Amino acid sequence: SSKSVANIIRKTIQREQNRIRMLNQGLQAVSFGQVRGVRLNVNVRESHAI
Amino acid sequence: VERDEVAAQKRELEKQIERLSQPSGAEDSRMIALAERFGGVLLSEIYDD
Amino acid sequence: RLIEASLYGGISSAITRSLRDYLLPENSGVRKAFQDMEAALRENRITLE
Repeated sequence: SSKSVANIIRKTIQREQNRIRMLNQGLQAVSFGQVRGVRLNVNVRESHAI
Repeated sequence: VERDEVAAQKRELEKQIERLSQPSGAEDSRMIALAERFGGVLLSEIYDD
Repeated sequence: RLIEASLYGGISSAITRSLRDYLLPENSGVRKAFQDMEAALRENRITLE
């Protein structure tokens, strides 16, 4: 019930954010014309954060 | 008698299935709360992958 | 979609639309606990109908 569900959801979210952050680093400093880097921006929706 | 015996098998099957369910199938009745009441993590969950 | 988008080149429209569907794996742990806990009610409701 309650808190434990929130904790498993939070840990899953945290793990996904971290893995994305690791993938994200391999793409730093890639030169394509005037583009110099690429990222996958991950964010949490407010209506679900509250 | 046949009806009741098959019922016993079905009950055993559901209980067996249920043990493997969640969250990382274990003795979930108390273990999840026991996992958070200390600053720890369930070992079976560490070996999920 | 992946292969042909690579073949022709460019920022694929379809990949861009469904980005979460491509980049995130689906996790069962959060769900199956509640499907099993929910089971008794589901069967009862269906029986009543």
